[PDB]
Amino acid sequence: GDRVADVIESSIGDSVSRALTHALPAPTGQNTQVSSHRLDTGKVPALQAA
Amino acid sequence: YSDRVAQLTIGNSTITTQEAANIIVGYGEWPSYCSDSDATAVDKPTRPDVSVNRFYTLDTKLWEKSSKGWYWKFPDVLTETGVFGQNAQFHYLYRSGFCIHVQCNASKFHQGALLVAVLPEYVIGTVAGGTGTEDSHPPYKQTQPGADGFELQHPYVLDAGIPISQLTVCPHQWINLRTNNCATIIVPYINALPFDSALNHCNFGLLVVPISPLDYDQGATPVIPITITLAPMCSEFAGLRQAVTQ
Repeated sequence: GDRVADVIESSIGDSVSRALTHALPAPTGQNTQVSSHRLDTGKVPALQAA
Repeated sequence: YSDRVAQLTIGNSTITTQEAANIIVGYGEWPSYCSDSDATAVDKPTRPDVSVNRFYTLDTKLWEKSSKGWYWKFPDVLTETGVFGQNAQFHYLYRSGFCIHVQCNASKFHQGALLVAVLPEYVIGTVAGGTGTEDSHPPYKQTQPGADGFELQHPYVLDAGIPISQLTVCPHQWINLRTNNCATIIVPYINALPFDSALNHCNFGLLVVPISPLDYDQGATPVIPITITLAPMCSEFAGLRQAVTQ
């Protein structure tokens, strides 16, 4: 139609830099919550891929 | 109700006494576990409770008519004793207060007065070569005597330049043979840190020293022993590792 669609939708000229992360306040060092034992399958924090 | 008759039950230990003075609460402050706001280590500490929180009989000195007095350094006294010392070895961090029950009894025809005192951070100095021109330092067996304790070089000076003439500042209790036969001191964990090594650092020092000499006629008992008993309160251990000693 009028005008062409690939111009209407087109994101050309998008001004604002899309933020993947926002800043949080850290006046103090992070506090530590209490923890207990955990013997489960699937939940595995230690294993990671560098 | 009475003031001199007391009983101290901790864990599976129990001390009775019929001729005592009132109990001293150290610095007017009962021993307590470490808050989550004072602590800094993130480890979940072990609080073994009964097994380690109990009375220990570690030494018995013979109060002779001419003795200079002795001392012990805490908590190096228990490090090889019981299941308390086991936790203090396998761990890096330690925290506890104590319940010291020094005890010494004689007849009514004996006389003399002991001075039980708990002096925090009791650092020991040396006779500087007799003249003062030698920066020598005490051996391990003098700063950390442990079980048997150590006899004072000189009692007037407290082997540190400080006078015994004013030792009754820090929590003390007299054992005067004509009135009491035992002293009891309850101290909290006295340190600028929430935890410490227990092997390297010694929170305080027990100073058992006579000021008025023991005396007696030609009676039927010349062997008058002083016996030291203590009990860890609110014990905490953190930073687990292998068994390490002195």
